[PDB]
Amino acid sequence: GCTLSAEDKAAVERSKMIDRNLREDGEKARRELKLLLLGTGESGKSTFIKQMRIIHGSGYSDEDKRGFTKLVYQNIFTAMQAMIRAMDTLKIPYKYEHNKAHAQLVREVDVEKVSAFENPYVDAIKSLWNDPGIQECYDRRREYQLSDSTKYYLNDLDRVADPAYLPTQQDVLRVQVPTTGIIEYPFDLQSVIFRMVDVGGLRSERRKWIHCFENVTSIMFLVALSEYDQVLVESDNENRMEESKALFRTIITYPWFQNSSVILFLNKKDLLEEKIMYSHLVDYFPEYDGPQRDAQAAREFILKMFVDLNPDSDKIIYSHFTCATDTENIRFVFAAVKDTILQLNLKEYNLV
Amino acid sequence: PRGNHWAVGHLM
Amino acid sequence: DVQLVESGGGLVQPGGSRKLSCSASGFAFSSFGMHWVRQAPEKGLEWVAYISSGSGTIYYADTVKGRFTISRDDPKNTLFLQMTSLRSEDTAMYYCVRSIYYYGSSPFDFWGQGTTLTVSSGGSDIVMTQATSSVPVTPGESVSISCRSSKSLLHSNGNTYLYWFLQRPGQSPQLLIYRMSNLASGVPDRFSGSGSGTAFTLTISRLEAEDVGVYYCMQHLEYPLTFGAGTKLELK
Amino acid sequence: SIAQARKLVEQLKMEANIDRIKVSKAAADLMAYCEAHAKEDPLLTPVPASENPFRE
Amino acid sequence: PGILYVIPAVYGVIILIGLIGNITLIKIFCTVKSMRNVPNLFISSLALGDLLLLITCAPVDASRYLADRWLFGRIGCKLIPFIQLTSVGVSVFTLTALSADRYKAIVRPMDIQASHALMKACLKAAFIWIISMLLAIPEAVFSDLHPFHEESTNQTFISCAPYPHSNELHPKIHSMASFLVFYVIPLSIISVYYYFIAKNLIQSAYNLPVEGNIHVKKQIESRKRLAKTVLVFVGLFAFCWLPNHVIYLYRSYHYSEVDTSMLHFVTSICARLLAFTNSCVNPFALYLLSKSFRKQFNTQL
Amino acid sequence: ELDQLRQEAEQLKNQIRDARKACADATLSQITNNIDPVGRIQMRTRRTLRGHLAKIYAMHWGTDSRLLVSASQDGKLIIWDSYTTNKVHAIPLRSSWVMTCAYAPSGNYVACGGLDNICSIYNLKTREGNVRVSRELAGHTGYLSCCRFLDDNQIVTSSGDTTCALWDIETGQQTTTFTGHTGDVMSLSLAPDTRLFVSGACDASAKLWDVREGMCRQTFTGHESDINAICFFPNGNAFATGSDDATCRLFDLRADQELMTYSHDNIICGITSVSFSKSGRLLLAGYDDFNCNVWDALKADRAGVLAGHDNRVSCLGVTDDGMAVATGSWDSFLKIWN
Repeated sequence: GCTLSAEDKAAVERSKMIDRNLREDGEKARRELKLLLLGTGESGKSTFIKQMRIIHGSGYSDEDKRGFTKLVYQNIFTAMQAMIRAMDTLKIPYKYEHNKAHAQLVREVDVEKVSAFENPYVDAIKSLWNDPGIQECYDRRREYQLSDSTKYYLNDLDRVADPAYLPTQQDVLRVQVPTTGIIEYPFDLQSVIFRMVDVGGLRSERRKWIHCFENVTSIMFLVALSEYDQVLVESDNENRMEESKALFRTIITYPWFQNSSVILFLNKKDLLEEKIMYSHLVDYFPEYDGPQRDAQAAREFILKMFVDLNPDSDKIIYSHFTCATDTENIRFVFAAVKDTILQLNLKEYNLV
Repeated sequence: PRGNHWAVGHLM
Repeated sequence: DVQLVESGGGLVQPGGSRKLSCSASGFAFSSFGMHWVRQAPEKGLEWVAYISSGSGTIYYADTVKGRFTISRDDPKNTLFLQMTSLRSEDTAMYYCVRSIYYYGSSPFDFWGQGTTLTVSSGGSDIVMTQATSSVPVTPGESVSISCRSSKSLLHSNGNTYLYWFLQRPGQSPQLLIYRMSNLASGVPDRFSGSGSGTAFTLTISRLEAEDVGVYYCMQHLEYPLTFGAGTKLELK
Repeated sequence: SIAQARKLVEQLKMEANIDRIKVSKAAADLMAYCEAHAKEDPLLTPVPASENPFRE
Repeated sequence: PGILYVIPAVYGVIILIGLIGNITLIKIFCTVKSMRNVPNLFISSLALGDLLLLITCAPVDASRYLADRWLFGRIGCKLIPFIQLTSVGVSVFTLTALSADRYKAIVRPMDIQASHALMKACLKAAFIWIISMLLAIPEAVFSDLHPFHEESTNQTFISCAPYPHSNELHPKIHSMASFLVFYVIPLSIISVYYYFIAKNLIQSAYNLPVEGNIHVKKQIESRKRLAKTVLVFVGLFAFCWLPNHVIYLYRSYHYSEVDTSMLHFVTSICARLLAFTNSCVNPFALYLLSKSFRKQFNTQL
Repeated sequence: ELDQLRQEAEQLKNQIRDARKACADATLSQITNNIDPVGRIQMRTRRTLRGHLAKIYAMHWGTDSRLLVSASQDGKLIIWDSYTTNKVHAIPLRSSWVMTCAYAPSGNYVACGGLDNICSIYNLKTREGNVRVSRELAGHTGYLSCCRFLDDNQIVTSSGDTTCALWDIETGQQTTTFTGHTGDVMSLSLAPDTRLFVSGACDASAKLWDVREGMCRQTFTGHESDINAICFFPNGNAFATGSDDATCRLFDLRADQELMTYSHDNIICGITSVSFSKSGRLLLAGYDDFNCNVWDALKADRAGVLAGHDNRVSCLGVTDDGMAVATGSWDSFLKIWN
């Protein structure tokens, strides 16, 4: 900088140090692989993420559980109020007259305005649970929208009702809570660090923020296998699995993710093993032609329905059956990412 | 052909 | 807040060697370039050395080039000045001075307390001259100090690299104006500066007792950084 | 849904009483503003290279 | 002269096909402007080397089978081997570079970017050229016109040879060293890398992380095909480069003697043709492996 | 009664449309028919700012008209000297998902926000040398799509939660909320006097909001797809919008009607950003066709192109004196044109 002054040269020296720092940050950044977890109804419940966290070894201190107390009580009320509206929908009268008044009291309860379980409500909810009609409507979960864990909570109303009540780890796990915004989970395996970007709680036009993740390694999906019979009340008789299939097709058809792998996780493997015995998949999906009492055949049919949606026929759709007690979900994500990278390399070296 | 350049030459 | 506290001065036998060090606190030391400046016992002050941010650049004064060495431990937040072959012109007060250079910054903004060093017994550059050494003024009257330069301090980019400092009796120097017009942060709006290419003037309206002291102009257009003789303001 | 529709109708009824000038007047104002500040606009009428801060 | 006419007629056909292929690969790298990257760099360097080999080395051979005298002259006789041997070196060594680059991508798909890759990869291509240039230098220094005595026609003809008769160990040492440097060493490295590539590519096919094996049948087949093609790439290069080296080594051991016989004539023609075939099996085989590269190739054509 | 309400709303909409129709004497293109065309606009990259390693989503020029800030998805906010291409500062963001960027009119402060739903204010002129976060403003439930400083202590932010908020930076609390809009709000623009602003939303409506009262004065609904960009005319009595439908629309504030549409049969992509020239004669729009266009805003005929970029032009900003035009893009380079 012969024409430069003494201070101009010092400014150029600062811009060179800044460039060095930017390059070092970029080197550090590319060693991280971005995985985009898409938010479905199974992901909206957000219990699987908690349980998978327990597997990594992260736990809850007492402070965290005091965090979830209020959410536990809020869940009892939410489930109960939904069950009442389901009764009104299904035209099932209560076996006991006193239950009608208890139902009304339950209806007027405001869900967010509740921080402490109240003594009149503890008895109202208990007596409502004791109603045989209520047990019958609980038997018919699949026709309406209900928490998966209503039975466990309503069975143990006494311990929750105690003024001194600390939620157990199990109570913490099953508090279905919606999420405010992008939550990122960093995990490191075999010298490779990944970031799982959960976008489930965004709740805003996806057309206006989807291109942010245009360049990612994989778009992970999570769908439940026990969803074939469930029809939600808010939809007018729409199957939830057909809703998850439409979402899967819509996402994978996105031009932003044309270079991104698709990983699919099928969840609630145990719940299907019990559900298949009393519920026939053929009734909800006419194509199914199998033993009609086999969970293995139903799983393969469901996975076939999902994989058939691929609009390329050249791109792999990795798959796994996860039981909520799986300890191989991280290894599968690594092996699917390693094979994504292998195929990308083969494409760039003109071998494939 | 008195001389044949092919019989003795380089590697290629 | 921001504190630079140097250490290492004392009584040194002539021909020996001494190492000075300023410890920095309360600021991003690694992103600041450093200077050592020194003041004779009764004379003005002269620039000694300059180490850059990231240590990529080092400049020494003609007088000490080759007998002095400047170094910075950026992780430990310290600045060292090795001195060898101590001559009797090395009796002075050594002040650590931080400076940062980007578009719009103020160099020489914070000076250290200084260490005393005692040892028992202007070619091809810019000389900056102030033709006055004693102006006693009563409070409440405008005072204009003047300072002249060998060549134009106005660079082609549009900046005139003249800095005005102040030295209160018993206190370290402190920056009043940088690049001929801008006021440093925390100085009263009473001080103003206005100069042509070679001639510069600092005006203190509504003089107050705190303003009394020795004022030094300085240039930064080229190294070596040449100060002035200093103009002293006293009470009447 | 009573409150939302009340808010909507109240807001629309308030938006209606805005005083509006004819489009000719606003066209004239926009054109006249463009004429008034034409000289000061470098991108419309480029500046000689000695005065240009970029690539002096 | 029908047999003599056949030698250029076949030689020229093969040269034409090879020139067409290599030139098309050179075109693809510059024209797309996005095809420029670490893998494509080591393919262009190889095609450049193959262009030099085909353009220079072969016509001189056709001249040697069609002309009783050396047309180039002394300076030309010092220039020609320096290009022939350099081109041989670049080609044979960039092939090894490609084989290690592919191994790194396929077997260890971690940190492929490796910071300043494009720079390091460009540097490696230039570094191969320096070694090739040093070997060609002694060949050029000793490459002079020397007299050879046929024992059949009993005629002393003077021809461009790569070393003087005076020395009877220099011929043998030079020929054996050339064999190891341009055949055994590069082939041994290519075999170690491609064997590992094929082993892993097959291991991956049956270890694919998909629950439904049917949905991926095609993919598995493709992987099982890639392994076989890489093993075929190791075999072709061996085959073509074995006779060329064998004939050269044999002639260099019996250097004083000049053997003119039908066996030697035909074996020489076949060996040099096999050697020239490698420059054309290099790009054309990749052309067969990829459909996207096939689309790019046809567009440039 | 919901029936009476919906009928009343329809009747009021009918009255509004009749009022707008009555106050339409002539089109803007009819009045500016006898005006001299701008002519071809030829502009060249005088600088190219490199350093961002991901897509650049937002840029904001400074009032000095020499410094500019830019935001990128690699998690970096970079202040640059335009004249010398020098990097004055580089700020690491906590959330890499940033969609908006703003520079304080004084010059002391920058603001950034994104998919984390927080607007972060950093101080540039602080006395320890480093740039540190002054305050994190967290009240919105949707992503932050835009933020624009009103003073050193007041910032107005738009969110994908359908609401715009005016905050007090010192206290940390939003003093005013504008809630009329139904779709996500994508862009915000402040009037020259900083007493009114306009917001454009996903419901194709743009609303003029009074900053002091907190209500909506006017609503305009000429577009048929999401409005992704909005900008005031220099006078302050007009503004322009850019939509996913290829058209740019100019809307008056006193006539309360759309004035012109800037469209080309070939142009079918979305408009990422829009901005004016200092005189208000040129309207510069950035497109997803990888190139920026320059329209004569009074004859609505295209006059120039800016074709340097090879990906979507994400941000376009002109200087306060009009000396230059910076354009950012998804290819991670900024370019200054003049």
